[PDB]
Amino acid sequence: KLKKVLDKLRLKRKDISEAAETVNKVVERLLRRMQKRESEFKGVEQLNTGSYYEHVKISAPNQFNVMFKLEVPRIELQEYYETGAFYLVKFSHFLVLSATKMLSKFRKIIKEEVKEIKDIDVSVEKEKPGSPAVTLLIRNPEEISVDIILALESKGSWPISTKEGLPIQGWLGTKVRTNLRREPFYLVPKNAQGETWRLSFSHTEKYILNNHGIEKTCCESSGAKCCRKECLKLMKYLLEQLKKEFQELDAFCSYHVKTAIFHMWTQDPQDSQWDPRNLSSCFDKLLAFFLECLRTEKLDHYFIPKFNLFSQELIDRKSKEFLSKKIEYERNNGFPIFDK
Amino acid sequence: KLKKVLDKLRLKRKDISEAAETVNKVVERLLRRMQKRESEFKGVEQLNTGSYYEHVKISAPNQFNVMFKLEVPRIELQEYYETGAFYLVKPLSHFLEGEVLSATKMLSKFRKIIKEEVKEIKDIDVSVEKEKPGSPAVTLLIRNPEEISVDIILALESKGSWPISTKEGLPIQGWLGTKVRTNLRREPFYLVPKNAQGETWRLSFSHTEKYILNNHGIEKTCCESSGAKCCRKECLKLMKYLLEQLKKEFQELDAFCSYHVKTAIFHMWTQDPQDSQWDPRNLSSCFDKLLAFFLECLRTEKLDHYFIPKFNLFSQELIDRKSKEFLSKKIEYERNNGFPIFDK
DNA sequence: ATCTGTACATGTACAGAT
DNA sequence: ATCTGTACATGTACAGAT
DNA sequence: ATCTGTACATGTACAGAT
DNA sequence: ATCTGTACATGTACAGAT
Ligand SMILES: Nc1nc2c(ncn2[C@@H]2O[C@H](COP(=O)(O)OP(=O)(O)OP(=O)(O)O)[C@@H](O)[C@H]2OP(=O)(O)OC[C@H]2O[C@@H](n3cnc4c(N)ncnc43)[C@H](O)[C@@H]2O)c(=O)[nH]1
Ligand SMILES: Nc1nc2c(ncn2[C@@H]2O[C@H](COP(=O)(O)OP(=O)(O)OP(=O)(O)O)[C@@H](O)[C@H]2OP(=O)(O)OC[C@H]2O[C@@H](n3cnc4c(N)ncnc43)[C@H](O)[C@@H]2O)c(=O)[nH]1
Ligand SMILES: [Mn+2]
Ligand SMILES: [Mn+2]
Ligand SMILES: [Zn+2]
Ligand SMILES: [Zn+2]
Repeated sequence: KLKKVLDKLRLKRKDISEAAETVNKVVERLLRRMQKRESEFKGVEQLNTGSYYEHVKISAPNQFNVMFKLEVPRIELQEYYETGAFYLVKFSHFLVLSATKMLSKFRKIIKEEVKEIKDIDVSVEKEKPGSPAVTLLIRNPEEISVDIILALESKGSWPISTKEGLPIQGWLGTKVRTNLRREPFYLVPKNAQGETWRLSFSHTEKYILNNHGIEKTCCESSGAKCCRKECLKLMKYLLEQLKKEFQELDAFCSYHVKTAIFHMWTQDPQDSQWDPRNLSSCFDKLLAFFLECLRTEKLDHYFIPKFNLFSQELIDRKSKEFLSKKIEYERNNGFPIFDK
Repeated sequence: KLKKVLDKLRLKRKDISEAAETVNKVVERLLRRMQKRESEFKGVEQLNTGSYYEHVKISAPNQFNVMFKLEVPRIELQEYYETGAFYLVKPLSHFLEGEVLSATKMLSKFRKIIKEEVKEIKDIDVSVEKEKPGSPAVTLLIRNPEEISVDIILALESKGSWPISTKEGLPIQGWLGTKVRTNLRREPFYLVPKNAQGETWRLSFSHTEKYILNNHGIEKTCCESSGAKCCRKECLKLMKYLLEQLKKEFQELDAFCSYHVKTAIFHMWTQDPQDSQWDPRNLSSCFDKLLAFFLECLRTEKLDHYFIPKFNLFSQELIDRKSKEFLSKKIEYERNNGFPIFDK
């Protein structure tokens, strides 16, 4: 049933190999150019993030997220109008440290370097306003897009917006939380305007995805398999499928599904609440949770509790009612959309 | 019953504070002296180990273990006659016998230095205990107002893969897991100057044992503020106390030490990995099953090093059958007569 | 003026004290 | 149940070195 | 400051056992 | 149909060399 769906979604070893080899070529070349050229980004380091590197990528290895992170000295942040997630930055050519001005130069560089690649078919997608990414389109023989995300790395204690965030205490525990919060935090040039950066915990999300159990042995070779990741895949696929069919759902993205499942994993911390034999119940309880988020217009950022991704501002009630009717439908008709 | 015993064993905060303040003073002073620009041990670093820093020290804060670890570059190791635990090693250049780095020569110089430095401390009453042959420690006796001993253990740090003797060691896969194991085995390993002759060093995983003690659960929340308390450490304390009590009364038990009880409990924690097999409401069963395990080790003359499987701490060399029979009858007795020795 | 090994500043888990 | 001392990990300030 | 080598976790593909 | 065991593939951390 849903086992058969996960079979469909499962990536092919062959395709992983071919995608990776090409992506790594282009990324390595870009990374060397930021260093080898005596550029503004000299110290930059590679941090692979998102679904491919979390092993929750579905259908195809056709989308990759890579952070080019740059350790900067001390930087006083100032919260930008109480959102919790957006800040200005303060204290070489990009002055306040402007996101746009810095992203632009980052982009100019990438575009130059891509233009001198004749070993593989790779263009740079037109820029999306207030996206932090520079997006590459590889044609390979098949379509693969890579988001290259500039990131400022800060070693200070995390912002206060995140104090009550990351509520993993009853699940992954207090030591894990304290350790995670000793890791640096990241700022990416996603604008809200043009000088605003945004907090990133892609590194933390990646740790969580690969260390998701209350038992240390969850999903290891001498432990028991859970169905936590499988539920994430199924949920993402339901959203992808709906999204490709209904333009009404443009406001929604997979980060919403990811955020909600982090909350469900917190609410139901036991590995035995995610037994593979109960995949149907688990997926269903996840759907029930997501619908409650829509109904109540409430889905708090997992790291920044005061930041509501389902506020009226970001997403219209109509959009939410629309998605609810569509989820309710698929749920009460045996998920016919999984058959396209 | 055993709850009341653990109450007795529990350290006083007041005593911890007074012990710690003095110990830290002496250790800091020693550590700074080793940094002397002309010291063979320049770049030595401090690593606190053993029961006090594992929170399984019982009765009093009267014994502390500290490693002074020194990173050395590449060093070929040669296993010393298939023991698994002992090896030869290959400015620092003044303790070398041809290719070989001498334990005793290096320990001696380490000791000469410590003794000098302690003799210039008039702040507090501290002497250096007579040397015990084939101990890696330089042992300080602080009189404070009360008796506290500190073992300062010289250690060579290597960052290479651990020795093969340890490949099948540390069988935590069903308990703490494969990631924890892989990570732990990326940590450096240590060599201390315990001889078996005079140039032989011995493997140390005191750092690893410390991690395990403080991260002892299958659940990440074991013993945390939003988790469930187990009785794993409490069992360790009770077992150590049974041995300490017997040891101080019967000279026949000189061959035995607390490392034996620690090693056995690591095995029990592996055999019974679930936190629910160490529920506080089952402290009696848990302690008893640990005793039953230890008795089987004695009767069959077998207690494998947890990190070095081929190294039997209860071989018929090292420990006489007599010693083992003697300890067995004593444990069996205490067990079947309500632990009267807990009342002394 | 610039760089740095040492010490301090900060934060929290663990466990004893209350 | 709440409060508090120690240990330990990480970040940063700076007198002494360069 | 950069690269390779090693080890093993997380995957997938497929056959034989259940 | 599902589980187990092996092979084959990629990602990632860290050490030692350069
Ligand atoms: N990562 C991330 N995404 C979002 C955040 N808020 C909103 N989003 C949007 O959700 C999707 C997620 O795409 P993805 O990151 O590739 O997702 P996964 O890899 O987990 O899963 P899969 O690829 O669906 O299988 C996307 O539409 C996001 O839109 P934008 O915000 O425009 O992101 C574009 C681009 O920028 C990256 N990015 C945005 N914000 C980021 C932060 N804070 N850190 C790191 N990268 C970030 C994004 O990865 C994408 O490449 C959100 O907070 N985080
Ligand atoms: N640590 C350790 N000890 C031993 C090993 N084999 C045998 N032993 C002997 O067991 C006891 C343990 O004393 P401890 O280290 O203080 O124990 P705890 O702190 O866990 O418990 P508590 O203090 O009883 O509450 C001791 O008699 C050991 O005797 P020796 O082997 O002669 O050493 C005495 C001295 O040397 C230290 N030491 C020995 N080997 C060491 C290694 N490999 N690393 C670090 N220190 C080592 C010992 O700590 C003590 O100070 C064994 O493998 N490990
Ligand atoms: Mn992605
Ligand atoms: Mn000790
Ligand atoms: Zn799992
Ligand atoms: Zn516990």
